Parts: sequence; structure tokens; C-alpha cells
Amino acid sequence: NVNYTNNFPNIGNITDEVRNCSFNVTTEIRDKKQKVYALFYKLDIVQMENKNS
Amino acid sequence: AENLWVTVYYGVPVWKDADTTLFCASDAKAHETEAHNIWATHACVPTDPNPQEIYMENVTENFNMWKNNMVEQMQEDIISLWDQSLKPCVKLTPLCVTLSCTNVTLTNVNYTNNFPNIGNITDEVRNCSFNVTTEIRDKKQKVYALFYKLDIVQMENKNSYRLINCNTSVCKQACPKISFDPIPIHYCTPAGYAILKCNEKNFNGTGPCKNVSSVQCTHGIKPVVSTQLLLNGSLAEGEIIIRSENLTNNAKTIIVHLNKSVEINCTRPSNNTRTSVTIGPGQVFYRTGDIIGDIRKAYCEINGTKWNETLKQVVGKLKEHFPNKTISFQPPSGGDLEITMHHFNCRGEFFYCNTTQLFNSTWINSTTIKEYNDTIIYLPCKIKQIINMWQGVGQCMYAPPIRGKINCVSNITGILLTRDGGDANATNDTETFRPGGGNIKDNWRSELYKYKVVQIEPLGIAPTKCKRRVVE
Amino acid sequence: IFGFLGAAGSTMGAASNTLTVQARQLLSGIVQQQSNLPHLLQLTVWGIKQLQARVLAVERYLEVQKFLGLWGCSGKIICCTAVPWNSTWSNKSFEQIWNNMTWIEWEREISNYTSQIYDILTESQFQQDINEVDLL
Amino acid sequence: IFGFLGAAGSTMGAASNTLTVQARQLLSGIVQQQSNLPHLLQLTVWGIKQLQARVLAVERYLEVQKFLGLWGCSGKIICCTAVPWNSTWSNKSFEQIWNNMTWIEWEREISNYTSQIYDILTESQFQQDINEVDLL
Amino acid sequence: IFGFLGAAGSTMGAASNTLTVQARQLLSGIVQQQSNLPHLLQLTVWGIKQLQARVLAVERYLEVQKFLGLWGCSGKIICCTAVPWNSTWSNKSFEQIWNNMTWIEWEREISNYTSQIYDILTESQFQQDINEVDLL
Ligand SMILES: *[C@@H]1O[C@H](CO)[C@@H](O[C@@H]2O[C@H](CO)[C@@H](O[C@@H]3O[C@H](CO[C@H]4O[C@H](CO)[C@@H](O)[C@H](O)[C@@H]4O)[C@@H](O)[C@H](O[C@H]4O[C@H](CO)[C@@H](O)[C@H](O)[C@@H]4O[C@H]4O[C@H](CO)[C@@H](O)[C@H](O)[C@@H]4O)[C@@H]3O)[C@H](O)[C@H]2NC(C)=O)[C@H](O)[C@H]1NC(C)=O
Ligand SMILES: *[C@@H]1O[C@H](CO)[C@@H](O[C@@H]2O[C@H](CO)[C@@H](O)[C@H](O)[C@H]2NC(C)=O)[C@H](O)[C@H]1NC(C)=O
Ligand SMILES: *[C@@H]1O[C@H](CO)[C@@H](O[C@@H]2O[C@H](CO)[C@@H](O)[C@H](O)[C@H]2NC(C)=O)[C@H](O)[C@H]1NC(C)=O
Ligand SMILES: *[C@@H]1O[C@H](CO)[C@@H](O[C@@H]2O[C@H](CO)[C@@H](O)[C@H](O)[C@H]2NC(C)=O)[C@H](O)[C@H]1NC(C)=O
Ligand SMILES: *[C@@H]1O[C@H](CO)[C@@H](O[C@@H]2O[C@H](CO)[C@@H](O)[C@H](O)[C@H]2NC(C)=O)[C@H](O)[C@H]1NC(C)=O
Ligand SMILES: *[C@@H]1O[C@H](CO)[C@@H](O[C@@H]2O[C@H](CO)[C@@H](O)[C@H](O)[C@H]2NC(C)=O)[C@H](O)[C@H]1NC(C)=O
Ligand SMILES: *[C@@H]1O[C@H](CO)[C@@H](O[C@@H]2O[C@H](CO)[C@@H](O)[C@H](O)[C@H]2NC(C)=O)[C@H](O)[C@H]1NC(C)=O
Ligand SMILES: *[C@@H]1O[C@H](CO)[C@@H](O[C@@H]2O[C@H](CO)[C@@H](O)[C@H](O)[C@H]2NC(C)=O)[C@H](O)[C@H]1NC(C)=O
Ligand SMILES: *[C@@H]1O[C@H](CO)[C@@H](O[C@@H]2O[C@H](CO)[C@@H](O)[C@H](O)[C@H]2NC(C)=O)[C@H](O)[C@H]1NC(C)=O
Ligand SMILES: *[C@@H]1O[C@H](CO)[C@@H](O[C@@H]2O[C@H](CO)[C@@H](O)[C@H](O)[C@H]2NC(C)=O)[C@H](O)[C@H]1NC(C)=O
Ligand SMILES: *[C@@H]1O[C@H](CO)[C@@H](O[C@@H]2O[C@H](CO)[C@@H](O)[C@H](O)[C@H]2NC(C)=O)[C@H](O)[C@H]1NC(C)=O
Ligand SMILES: *[C@@H]1O[C@H](CO)[C@@H](O[C@@H]2O[C@H](CO)[C@@H](O)[C@H](O)[C@H]2NC(C)=O)[C@H](O)[C@H]1NC(C)=O
Ligand SMILES: *[C@@H]1O[C@H](CO)[C@@H](O[C@@H]2O[C@H](CO)[C@@H](O)[C@H](O)[C@H]2NC(C)=O)[C@H](O)[C@H]1NC(C)=O
Ligand SMILES: *[C@@H]1O[C@H](CO)[C@@H](O)[C@H](O)[C@H]1NC(C)=O
Ligand SMILES: *[C@@H]1O[C@H](CO)[C@@H](O)[C@H](O)[C@H]1NC(C)=O
Ligand SMILES: *[C@@H]1O[C@H](CO)[C@@H](O)[C@H](O)[C@H]1NC(C)=O
Ligand SMILES: *[C@@H]1O[C@H](CO)[C@@H](O)[C@H](O)[C@H]1NC(C)=O
Ligand SMILES: *[C@@H]1O[C@H](CO)[C@@H](O)[C@H](O)[C@H]1NC(C)=O
Ligand SMILES: *[C@@H]1O[C@H](CO)[C@@H](O)[C@H](O)[C@H]1NC(C)=O
Ligand SMILES: *[C@@H]1O[C@H](CO)[C@@H](O)[C@H](O)[C@H]1NC(C)=O
Ligand SMILES: *[C@@H]1O[C@H](CO)[C@@H](O)[C@H](O)[C@H]1NC(C)=O
Ligand SMILES: *[C@@H]1O[C@H](CO)[C@@H](O)[C@H](O)[C@H]1NC(C)=O
Ligand SMILES: *[C@@H]1O[C@H](CO)[C@@H](O)[C@H](O)[C@H]1NC(C)=O
Ligand SMILES: *[C@@H]1O[C@H](CO)[C@@H](O)[C@H](O)[C@H]1NC(C)=O
Ligand SMILES: *[C@@H]1O[C@H](CO)[C@@H](O)[C@H](O)[C@H]1NC(C)=O
Ligand SMILES: *[C@@H]1O[C@H](CO)[C@@H](O)[C@H](O)[C@H]1NC(C)=O
Ligand SMILES: *[C@@H]1O[C@H](CO)[C@@H](O)[C@H](O)[C@H]1NC(C)=O
Ligand SMILES: *[C@@H]1O[C@H](CO)[C@@H](O)[C@H](O)[C@H]1NC(C)=O
Ligand SMILES: *[C@@H]1O[C@H](CO)[C@@H](O)[C@H](O)[C@H]1NC(C)=O
Repeated sequence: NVNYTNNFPNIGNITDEVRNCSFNVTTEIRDKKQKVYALFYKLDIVQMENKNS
Repeated sequence: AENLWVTVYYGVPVWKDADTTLFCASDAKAHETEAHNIWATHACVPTDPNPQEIYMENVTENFNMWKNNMVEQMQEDIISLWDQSLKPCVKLTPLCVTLSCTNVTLTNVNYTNNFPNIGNITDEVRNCSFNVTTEIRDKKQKVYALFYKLDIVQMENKNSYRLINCNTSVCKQACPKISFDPIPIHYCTPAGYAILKCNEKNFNGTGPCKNVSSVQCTHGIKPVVSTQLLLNGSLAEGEIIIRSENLTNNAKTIIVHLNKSVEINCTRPSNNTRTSVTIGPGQVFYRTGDIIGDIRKAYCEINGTKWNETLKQVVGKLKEHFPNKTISFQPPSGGDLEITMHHFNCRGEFFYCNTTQLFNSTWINSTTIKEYNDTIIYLPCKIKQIINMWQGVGQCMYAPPIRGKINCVSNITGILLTRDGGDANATNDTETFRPGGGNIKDNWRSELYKYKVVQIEPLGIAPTKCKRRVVE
Repeated sequence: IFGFLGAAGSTMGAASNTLTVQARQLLSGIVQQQSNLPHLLQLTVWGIKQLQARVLAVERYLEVQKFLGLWGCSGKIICCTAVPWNSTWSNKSFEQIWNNMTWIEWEREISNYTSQIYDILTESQFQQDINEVDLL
Repeated sequence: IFGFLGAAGSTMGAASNTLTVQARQLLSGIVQQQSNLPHLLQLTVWGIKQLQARVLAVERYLEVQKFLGLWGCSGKIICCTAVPWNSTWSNKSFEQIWNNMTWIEWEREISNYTSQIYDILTESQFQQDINEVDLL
Repeated sequence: IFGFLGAAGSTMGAASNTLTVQARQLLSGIVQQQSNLPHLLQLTVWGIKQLQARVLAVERYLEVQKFLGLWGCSGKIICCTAVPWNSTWSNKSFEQIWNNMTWIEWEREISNYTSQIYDILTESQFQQDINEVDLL
């Protein structure tokens, strides 16, 4: 990104608040899976077990 | 005078234009067959055995087709009926898999009643086969079916197809116990309303009609659905009548409504079997097992001279509105498969006919009366199974195959045309009309054009010489 | 001798002899029947249009019965009131009103004032009932 | 004093002295109550039968009040009329009717002609108004 | 003049000159309009809260029109009856009722006996109809 980020209210930034999670879903046809990444806010995911999952 | 007083008359024949909720009413004889039709269900109240029409003599009323609110109500009713019928049926998500598809090798009798001599259903059908898991690990069993080429698409890794609908929507297989036969529907108003019907024989779309009659509710309107020709309905009385919202606006479809019917005869000479394979818990999927015996492309026969003279009369009427320009029909220019091909329904099977020998001609000056032979015109029609009847408002459907031979004989009572907007042909005077076009509402503006809903105002005030007797 | 709305073209004089023909049919209809045969049939798409057709018929009848109750004309077809037509609503002669005019044309050319005749006809009846209270 | 339909077996003479008990109960019902306790409860199986039992109660009241309005009997329990009995409908004497029949048997003998007696009643009231507009 | 319920605070004798203001608004409303623009739009959350508003308006209006019909006061706003006042419902004088109370205060005072006055008023009208049958 841009380095300066227009730090006028200097409150912070949204690093350490989002997570880049990769998972497997199914395509239109069931039998072929695919791997998809998405940016999820840290308030929408929980850590169940087997750390980093 | 100076001695007039207000008098209240209750029951005066005064109405006003209004929009209401026309319920359904159908006769008992057509139903009670326990076939459970889609549209004209049992929920409609029985109609009156003796309908009453009353002729208002000195009444001229402003009828306005293309702004009738009875067409919109019928469209919403048809859509709701189609959505409601398919709701309890079986989804086809488990069939959204990878099918490996190859050619078909059919055996047949030799003659096959080679009267039409059109072709055979090969190069239009395919085997598609797909895996099912079994007890032994890493072992699969092939399940076979015959699919039409219009219902499978090749994604990647050639010789590996998939169903057409698997990336657009979920399609429910039509339940086999419901019928697609159009049973007539009468649209009846509540008490306090009436339907004014224009009895004028040579009556265009909009204007003052001077032969109004009062009906309680309409006649039998069949919900038959077709695209290029208005099949299997009601004929005009006076003569061939051409109606459009504005004949100088080429974006407006033209409806030619005939006074003599022309019989079309559509048939599927093939042998289609049927086999059921269970998909999921309790749900089953019906598929075309094999085609053993006769193999031939489905086709429609139309008498040559009947159409050949109906076109002549239609051209004679068209040339009135376009005076000095020669009229020549041409085949459709493009679009979806429901526009380029005459789409209709026959015993639950969905046909798409070609119709190019019908609409390819020219009419220059009628210089000579050329005689011809009594010939029969054959139209080759494809068949589709995955049906998307309405573009994005309707629920998708899968039509199970029908065992045996299929044959529907129908009436042609209308044509849909669309004009091409020539600009610089001031010296080359020519007009070209192309069939098809229009939405589904134009199938019902050809039946609800005579009617107009009004609401009665039975309370009137006039001056008389009554004075109320004061009590004392 | 005429049918429903059969006198809509006749003159007002000759079209007031068939008032009962258009008056018998403000509730009567086909809708009151149940069905061809008795899922959830009561919430079919055409099981709902019948439910709202029954309510529309009832409300349409009660819009005119509401007025006749206030005007004092309940139980009558041609009710003679005590409101003097002041000729501002219409100055047409008695001959021209009843002798080449139809009921539809008449309603149109006084359509501007029916909102005021209705309120006057109610006030005259109320003033009648007050006068009897302190008279009997 | 009798209750609802309590004098249905008594003769027409003595069953006509309790017309008010069967007349107070053409609209009043339990159905006007809301529920035991107040998703979309207006769509429950028990909540649709209660909606159509309110429209049925209203409609069954109006189809008898509509006739009373046309005959000029609005607001009356017993209504005389200027329509003479032709005895083709029934040729019995006065004593054989009011002292030898119940209301149910009487309504079964003239079930042929009620479709015609209603039309004669409507025309008579209409002919009273025309004979009174062109007379005052 | 006053609007709807505008004279709710005035005395009984002075708020009785505005009865037509609250009597003209028992069926008229906004509910009769269809919608801003017209699946199954009649099963929306506000398609049922409007269907039951149309039925509530009808039953509320027909609830008092039933009593007016029985009592013989159909088509009248102020109706005189032949039922004497026994003063056990209320023994206040003429000047302590029409010039000192309110229509809300008065109707709360005799709320005990309104269930009986309705029965007496209905039966008194029935006796009037019996008398004229054996009189004409
Ligand atoms: C324009 O309008 C015309 C006339 O309205 C119309 O032509 C007719 O179309 C209908 C249906 O589209 C045709 O009716 C069907 O005909 C077949 C053929 O019947 C012959 O052969 C059988 C033996 O197979 C004999 O028994 C029979 O007597 C004839 O010789 C029938 O098989 C059909 O029967 C089904 O429908 C009946 C009525 O609903 C049911 O009672 C019967 O049980 C059958 O139902 C079965 O299938 C249903 C699914 O379809 C299923 O739900 C049921 O449970 C059951 O299993 C039916 O009678 C008729 O033949 C046509 N007329 C002619 C002269 O051919 C045009 O189609 C129309 N045009 C357009 C474009 O719509
Ligand atoms: C999504 O599926 C893929 C393949 O099925 C997974 O990738 C493999 O996952 C296994 C899990 O133990 C590893 O042992 C392999 O090394 C992975 N191989 C590759 C090429 O990635 C992937 O882990 C799945 N995603 C999730 C979130 O489980
Ligand atoms: C699709 O192909 C399959 C196999 O190629 C055909 O089914 C076979 O037909 C032969 C007939 O010679 C039989 O011997 C086999 O037992 C069949 N196999 C199975 C799995 O049933 C099928 O006929 C083809 N589809 C057609 C011709 O429509
Ligand atoms: C108004 O409409 C009526 C109803 O159609 C016309 O009566 C028709 O007249 C033609 C002329 O021969 C007959 O063939 C039809 O049979 C008649 N209709 C019926 C239902 O029988 C009438 O001619 C029209 N014009 C006028 C001025 O009334
Ligand atoms: C259907 O309408 C057509 C409209 O053209 C009628 O054809 C006309 O018939 C009259 C009567 O003889 C002729 O004078 C005209 O010359 C014809 N027009 C043309 C363009 O040829 C036809 O008669 C009507 N048929 C029916 C059965 O009503
Ligand atoms: C519609 O087409 C079918 C099929 O061509 C016709 O049925 C055939 O009629 C002939 C008589 O000339 C018979 O010899 C054939 O055996 C029939 N075929 C079948 C499959 O039965 C039918 O007569 C046509 N109907 C119309 C109205 O044109
Ligand atoms: C196809 O249509 C033509 C034209 O109508 C039919 O030929 C007619 O046959 C009848 C028989 O009674 C004659 O009266 C007509 O004069 C003929 N028409 C002409 C223009 O001369 C022919 O019969 C139809 N085809 C079939 C198989 O019936
Ligand atoms: C209907 O049939 C006609 C004639 O069979 C088709 O027109 C031909 O289409 C092919 C496909 O590109 C062209 O190569 C030919 O030049 C066209 N004309 C002829 C005379 O063969 C027409 O395409 C068919 N309709 C549809 C929707 O395919
Ligand atoms: C197709 O057209 C024919 C001829 O117009 C129709 O047959 C006539 O139908 C009417 C009523 O629909 C009858 O009054 C005639 O007696 C019939 N004539 C003959 C010669 O049979 C036929 O009904 C039309 N088909 C459809 C499905 O409407
Ligand atoms: C429709 O209007 C015509 C006028 O053109 C009416 O005919 C007249 O009727 C009156 C009364 O019956 C007669 O005195 C005239 O002599 C008639 N004139 C003609 C030219 O016939 C006719 O009665 C009207 N129809 C209706 C139903 O009102
Ligand atoms: C009788 O009615 C007619 C028409 O309904 C009236 O005559 C019309 O007069 C206007 C001028 O004001 C002309 O423009 C129309 O052409 C006339 N009508 C006809 C049919 O010619 C007439 O005024 C009415 N009678 C009286 C006494 O006023
Ligand atoms: C049912 O009918 C019987 C006679 O058929 C009635 O009995 C009479 O009742 C009256 C009134 O109490 C007495 O005066 C008579 O003496 C009784 N006659 C006999 C033979 O017992 C009986 O009252 C009728 N039921 C009703 C409810 O009226
Ligand atoms: C509320 O009460 C006041 C006080 O009684 C009312 O005001 C009086 O109204 C009468 C009625 O015309 C007048 O004669 C008096 O002059 C008013 N003033 C006083 C001090 O008595 C007032 O009218 C009442 N509200 C309403 C709506 O009537
Ligand atoms: C974002 O926040 C982190 C928090 O540690 C900080 O180090 C960094 O400088 C901030 N800005 C950018 C552009 O990363
Ligand atoms: C089908 O039609 C084609 C046309 O090219 C022909 O070659 C073939 O012999 C026909 N029959 C079969 C069984 O393919
Ligand atoms: C229909 O025809 C009549 C008379 O032929 C004409 O007055 C009217 O304008 C026409 N309407 C249209 C929409 O062409
Ligand atoms: C059509 O197929 C059936 C089997 O579905 C077969 O029994 C029959 O012989 C074939 N031909 C005809 C004319 O029925
Ligand atoms: C009639 O049909 C023949 C062939 O069926 C065609 O050649 C001829 O052009 C048609 N008639 C006219 C006037 O075009
Ligand atoms: C058509 O063309 C002819 C010949 O040029 C001309 O006389 C006529 O005015 C034109 N228009 C019509 C409507 O015939
Ligand atoms: C058929 O359509 C083509 C399309 O251009 C046209 O050229 C031809 O004249 C038409 N008629 C015949 C007999 O081919
Ligand atoms: C076709 O027309 C020719 C030309 O006269 C004629 O000789 C022949 O018999 C006709 N054939 C048929 C089947 O009409
Ligand atoms: C006559 O009625 C009209 C109705 O708008 C009214 O404006 C006018 O003042 C009235 N005239 C008299 C004298 O009442
Ligand atoms: C009636 O009123 C209109 C407009 O107010 C006027 O033009 C006309 O002359 C009047 N007629 C009579 C007879 O007063
Ligand atoms: C009624 O009022 C409208 C309102 O502008 C006016 O235009 C019209 O001339 C009036 N009279 C009639 C008969 O419509
Ligand atoms: C009695 O009924 C008959 C039935 O047709 C009718 O003709 C007759 O007019 C009626 N009596 C009288 C007095 O009208
Ligand atoms: C009186 O009633 C009895 C029993 O209902 C019946 O048998 C008898 O015939 C009646 N009397 C007359 C005169 O009809
Ligand atoms: C007044 O009440 C007494 C007892 O509550 C009762 O006897 C009397 O009949 C009542 N007045 C009238 C007019 O009914
Ligand atoms: C009115 O009734 C009340 C309650 O019984 C009593 O106290 C009061 O004295 C009565 N008034 C007269 C004037 O009798
Ligand atoms: C009316 O009934 C209530 C119910 O208990 C009672 O308390 C009251 O005394 C009764 N009378 C009056 C005038 O409120």
C-alpha cells in the first residue's frame, strides 16, 4: 500500500485485525473441490484446536 | 325552476374504470379427471351453467389494450401457479456431477415409415455416464443415460461434460403425476364490478367501441404458451386483423390475428423408454433408458396451400398500413432458442421447431397468379429437457421423458411479427417482417383484448319535485 | 325487461324504471361457493384471490349502505330529501336533465360537487333529528 | 322464555313470540376474541380457520339484511307489505297455518316460490317509490 | 365546528351538535388503497396486517348497525324510543345530565346497566311490531 496512509487521526491501521484464511469449497459440480482464500475479520473466527486452524 | 329538491336514486347504471382482483372459475366437465393440472386447478369455483351477456345499446366506451391490467394479473397468476406446482418436486443437485459422454449406436427397422425423410435422432443425443461409489475402496460403477446435446456443455478436458444449469440455478424435476394440459380458465370479478366486452368485429387495439356488452366474467382462456405463433386458441370474427401499440415504432411487436385456423400437426416418431435411478434418500430421477425401434427427428406437418394463402391474406392486410412498400417475411435474425425457434409444449415434451420454410418469401406486385401443387411442409423440431420457461423470474425445470410416440394436432390462430427499421431505402421500397419476438404477455393480449373491468357506482343524485314529508 | 346495466344508454327518465335490476347484484356472486373439490387448499394462489374477492364485495356494498344510513334513506330505492338544489351545481332545466341525458353523463358534469352534496345531505338529516327531539 | 331455536318445534303462532332470541345472535360470536395468548400467528392452522369464520359471520348477516333493505323492512322485525297472497303458493286457510304448522314445515311448502316471492316483494317497494316521487 | 373527536371534552348537551363528525368516519380510511406498487404480495408481513385491518373495520361498523336495526333506529342519527327511564340506572335530573356531565363520564356511570337496556330496547321494538300486525 501507500506508506503515509494519511495519518491525520493517527488511531492505527487494520493490520493485526484481519486474517487471510484459506479453505476448501465445492465448485458448481460437487465432485471437484477447490481452494479459496478470503480476508476475515478477527471477530468472525475462533481458534478451535490444532493451532493455526 | 325554483322548486327543485335533491332526490337520491340507488341503483343507477353508472360505472367508473377501476382495477380489481379477478378470481378464477372453471367448468366441472373439464376437471374431475383427477389429473391434477398445473394452472386450471380444482381451487377454481364452478362457473355459471348459463352465462349472461347484456347488450348496452347506446354506449360507447374507450377501450385501451396495451394498458389493460388484466394481462398483468394473468401473468402473475401463471408465474405463481408454475412456482407453486414445482415446489414439492425433486431437486437435481446430485446430478450436478461430471458426466463422460460419447456417441450413440442405435439399431432400427429399415423403412422407418420414410415418408418425411428428414433424418435420425443420432448426432443429437449422447450417452453420458457418471461414477457411483461402491463397497470396495477405489471402485466405481458407471451409471448411464441418454442426454440431448442441448442439455450438456463441455467445460474442460474434452469428453467430459456437465449439465447446462449447474452454474446458473437449481432445477427441480417436474413431478410425473401433474399434467401440462391447458384447461380453460374464466376470470370472474367480485360483486360490484363488471366486465365490458367490445362486440365490434373489425376492432383494433385502442379507441371508442360502440357495441359494448356487459359480462359477469370472461370466456374460456387457455394458458397455452408459445413463442412464434399464437397456437390453439380463438379466431377473429370479421377478418384478419393486425394490431400493435404503434405501427411507426419498430420496437413494438405486431400481432396478426387470423379468422380461419391453420392446422399444424407435430409428432415425435421415436421410441423413448424410461428408467428410474434413486438419487439421495427417497428421491428418484427419471432418465431416457434407450431408443429401440424407430429413430427419426421429431417434425411438424403443415398443409402447404393453407399457409400459402393465409400469408397472401396477411400480406394483403399488411399492405394497407404500408401502402407502397413490398412485404417480404424473413426468418429470425438471432437471439435465444425460444425466439429463433418456435417453442411449444406437446404432452409434456418441449419442442423447438425451425419454421424457415414458413417465413421465407416475398410479395412484389401479385403480377401473376402462379399455381402450385398440394404439398406438405415439414418442419424439423428439436426437443429440450432442461427448460427455463421464463428468463429469470421462473423456476427452472427438468421434464422427464414420456414413453411411446407423441402427437399433438393444434390450430394456428395468430402470428407475432417484428419490423426492421430501414432508413435509406427510399427508392428500394421494401419492408421485412421477422417472426417471434415479444414477451409472454402478447400471448394474453390476444385473448383479453375485448375486455375491460369497471366498477359500478349505484348511488345517484338528481333534482325532482319531491319534498320530504316533515312529521308533526 | 332489461338485464344488468342494460339501461346505461337510455335517457335518465327511462333508465330510472330499472333501478332494481342494478340493485339486486351488489352482494350476489359466484365467489361465495367453496371450490370444485375440497396442499393447504385455503392458501392456494387462487384460494387467496377468492378470499380478497369476498372482502372487496362486502366493502363495496357497505360504502353505499353507509351513506343511506346517514341521509335517512335506509330501506328505500328512490328517497326524496329536503335539500334544495340551488342551481349552482347545475342550472340545466328539468326537461334537459331527464330528457336527453343519460345517467353516466349527468354524474360526470356534477362530479365536482358530489363531495359537497354528500355533506349537505348529511347535515339536513341531522338537523331533522334535532328538531324532533325538542318537539315531541 | 326460550333460548336459541328453543321454539323451533312449536307452532307458528307460539313460535313467533320469540323472534328476538334467534335475532340477537347473527353477528355475536366467540370468534371476536383474540387468542389464549398473543411465527406469524395470523397464519397458523388455527389462525386461518378463525379468519374465514369471521368473513362467514359477516356475509351470512348481510345476505338477509340486503333483502330487508330492498323490501323496505329495514329496522323492523315484523314487516307488513302490500303484496297479496295468490294462494297458488299455498291455498291453506288462516287457522291451518298459524295453529297447525311449525316454521320449518311452512318454509318447505313454499320453497318452490321464494325465488319468485322475493322478486314480487322487490317490485312492490320500487312501485311505492315511483308512485310517491311523481305524486308529491 | 370541530374535527373527529374534537368535542370529547364538552358537556353532553353541547357536544351533541357534532354527532355527524364522528359518525362519518366508521368505514372511511386509508386502508382501501392497494399499495405503493403491486412472490404472492398478499402474504407479505404488511399484506396480512392490512387484510385484517379491512376486516376489523367491517365488524366494528356492523356491530352498532345490528343494534340500530333491532331497535328500529335504522337510517337515523338521533332516535326517540318508547322505553321509560326508571331512574335506577341513574336518577340525576335533566340539568345534571345535559349541562353538567360528559359523554365519557356519563357512559361510564351507567356501564352497569347497558347490558340490560339493550335487551329492553330490543324487546320494546318487538312489541310494537306485534301490535301493528293485529291492528292493520
Ligand atoms: C390444443 O388443444 C388440443 C385440444 O385441447 C390439444 O390436443 C390434445 O392434447 C391432449 C393433451 O395435450 C391430448 O390428451 C392426451 O392424449 C393421450 C393420447 O391418448 C390416446 O392414447 C391413449 C393410450 O396411450 C388412449 O388411452 C387414449 O384413449 C387415446 O387413444 C392420452 O394418453 C392422455 O391421457 C392422459 O391425460 C388424461 C387427461 O388428463 C388422463 O385422464 C390420463 O390418465 C392420462 O394422464 C396420464 O398422464 C399424466 C401426465 O400426462 C399423469 O399426470 C396421469 O396421472 C396419467 O398417468 C391425454 O388424454 C389429446 O390427445 C390431444 N388431442 C388430440 C386430438 O390429439 C393440443 O395438445 C393443444 N395444443 C397445444 C400446443 O397445447
Ligand atoms: C484443502 O484440500 C487440499 C487437498 O485436499 C489440502 O492440501 C493438502 O492437505 C493435506 C492435509 O494434511 C496436507 O498433508 C498436504 O500436504 C496438502 N497438500 C497441498 C498441495 O496443499 C488443504 O490442506 C486443504 N485445506 C485445508 C484448510 O484443510
Ligand atoms: C450407450 O453405450 C452403452 C455401452 O457402450 C450401451 O449399452 C450397452 O449395450 C450393449 C449392446 O450391444 C450391451 O451389450 C451392454 O451390456 C450395454 N451396457 C450397459 C452398461 O448397459 C447403450 O446401448 C448405449 N446407448 C444407446 C445406444 O442409446
Ligand atoms: C352489435 O353487436 C351485436 C352482437 O354481435 C351484433 O349482432 C350481430 O349481428 C350480426 C350481423 O348479421 C350477426 O351475424 C350476429 O349473429 C349478431 N350477434 C349475435 C350474438 O347474434 C350487431 O350487429 C352489432 N351492431 C349493432 C348496431 O347492434
Ligand atoms: C378472413 O379475412 C379475409 C381478409 O382479407 C377475408 O378475405 C377477403 O374476403 C372478401 C370476401 O369475399 C374479399 O372480397 C376480399 O378480397 C378478401 N381479401 C383478400 C385480401 O383476399 C376472408 O374472406 C375471411 N374469411 C372468413 C372465413 O371470414
Ligand atoms: C397428423 O400426423 C399423423 C402422422 O403423420 C397422422 O397419422 C397418420 O395418418 C395416416 C393416414 O393418412 C396413417 O396411415 C398413419 O398410420 C398415421 N400415423 C400414425 C402414427 O398413427 C395424422 O392423421 C395427422 N393428422 C392430421 C389432422 O393431419
Ligand atoms: C390442403 O389444403 C387444400 C386447400 O384447402 C385442400 O384442397 C382443398 O380440398 C377441398 C376438398 O373438398 C376442395 O373443396 C378445395 O377446393 C381444395 N382447395 C383448393 C384451393 O382447391 C387439401 O385437401 C388440403 N390437404 C389435405 C390433405 O386435406
Ligand atoms: C433452420 O433451418 C435452416 C435451414 O436448414 C437453417 O439455416 C441454415 O443454417 C446453417 C447454420 O449456420 C447455415 O450454414 C445455412 O447457410 C442456413 N441456410 C440453409 C439453407 O441451410 C437455420 O439455421 C435453422 N434454424 C436454426 C435456429 O438453426
Ligand atoms: C381448429 O379449427 C377447427 C376448425 O375451425 C375447429 O373445429 C371447429 O371447432 C368449433 C368449436 O371449437 C366447432 O363449433 C366446429 O364445429 C368445428 N368444426 C369442425 C369442422 O370440426 C377446432 O376445434 C380447432 N381446434 C381447437 C383445438 O380449437
Ligand atoms: C338508443 O338510442 C335510440 C335513439 O337513436 C333510441 O331510439 C329512440 O327511442 C325512443 C324511446 O323508445 C323513441 O321515442 C324514438 O323514436 C327512438 N328513435 C329511433 C331513431 O329509434 C333507443 O331507444 C335507445 N336505446 C336504449 C336502450 O336506450
Ligand atoms: C337533446 O340532446 C341533444 C344531444 O344530446 C342536444 O342537441 C345537441 O346540441 C349541441 C349544441 O349545444 C350540438 O353540438 C349537438 O350536435 C346536438 N346533438 C345532436 C344529436 O344534434 C339538445 O340540446 C338536447 N335537447 C335540448 C332541449 O337541449
Ligand atoms: C309439542 O306439542 C305438544 C302437543 O302436540 C304440546 O303439548 C301441549 O302443550 C300446551 C302448552 O303447555 C298445553 O296447553 C297442551 O295441553 C299440551 N297438549 C298435550 C296433548 O300435551 C307441547 O307443548 C309442544 N311443545 C312445545 C315446546 O310447545
Ligand atoms: C372547557 O371548559 C371551559 C370552562 O367551562 C369551557 O369554556 C366555557 O364554554 C362555555 C360554552 O360556550 C362558554 O359559555 C364560557 O364562556 C366558556 N368559559 C368559561 C370560563 O366558562 C370550554 O368551552 C370547555 N371546552 C370545550 C371544548 O367546550
Ligand atoms: C500499521 O500498524 C503496524 C502495527 O505494528 C505498524 O507497525 C505499521 O507501521 C503501520 N503502518 C503500516 C503502513 O504498516
Ligand atoms: C442416420 O443418418 C445418417 C445421416 O448421415 C446416416 O448416415 C445413417 O446411416 C443413419 N442411421 C444410423 C443408424 O446412423
Ligand atoms: C382504430 O381504428 C379507428 C377507425 O378505423 C381509428 O379511429 C383509431 O384511431 C384506430 N386506432 C389505432 C390505435 O390505430
Ligand atoms: C417401443 O418401445 C417399447 C418398449 O418401451 C417396445 O416394447 C415396443 O416394441 C417399441 N415399439 C412400439 C411400436 O411400441
Ligand atoms: C406456395 O408454396 C410454394 C411451395 O410450397 C412456393 O414456391 C410459393 O412461393 C408459395 N406461394 C407464394 C405466392 O409465394
Ligand atoms: C404510392 O405510389 C403511387 C405512385 O407513385 C402514388 O400515386 C401514391 O400517391 C402513393 N401512395 C399511396 C398511398 O398510394
Ligand atoms: C430464403 O431466404 C434467403 C435468405 O437470404 C433468401 O435469399 C431467399 O430468397 C429466400 N427464398 C428462397 C426460395 O431461398
Ligand atoms: C405437381 O405439379 C406438376 C405440374 O403440372 C404435375 O404434373 C404433378 O402431377 C403435380 N404433382 C402433385 C403430387 O401434385
Ligand atoms: C350553492 O352550492 C354551491 C356549491 O359549491 C355553493 O358554493 C354556493 O354557495 C351555494 N349557494 C347557496 C345560495 O347556498
Ligand atoms: C348555466 O351556467 C353556464 C355557466 O355558469 C352558463 O354559460 C349558461 O348560460 C347557464 N344557463 C342558464 C340557462 O342559465
Ligand atoms: C370540474 O372541475 C375541474 C377542475 O379543474 C374543471 O377543470 C372542470 O371544468 C369542472 N367541470 C367539469 C364538468 O368537469
Ligand atoms: C299467483 O301465481 C301465478 C303463478 O304464475 C301468477 O301468474 C299470478 O299472477 C299470481 N297471483 C297474482 C294475483 O298475481
Ligand atoms: C292439524 O294438525 C294435525 C297434525 O299435524 C293434522 O293431522 C291435521 O290435518 C291438521 N288440521 C287441518 C285442518 O289441516
Ligand atoms: C327499572 O328497574 C326495575 C328494577 O330494576 C324494573 O322493575 C323496571 O322494569 C325498570 N324499568 C323499565 C322501564 O323496565
Ligand atoms: C338517587 O339514588 C341514590 C342512590 O340510591 C340516592 O342516594 C339518592 O337519594 C337518589 N336521589 C333522589 C333524588 O332520590
Ligand atoms: C357496577 O358494577 C361494579 C362491579 O363490581 C360495582 O363495583 C359497582 O358498584 C356497580 N355500580 C356502579 C354505579 O358502578
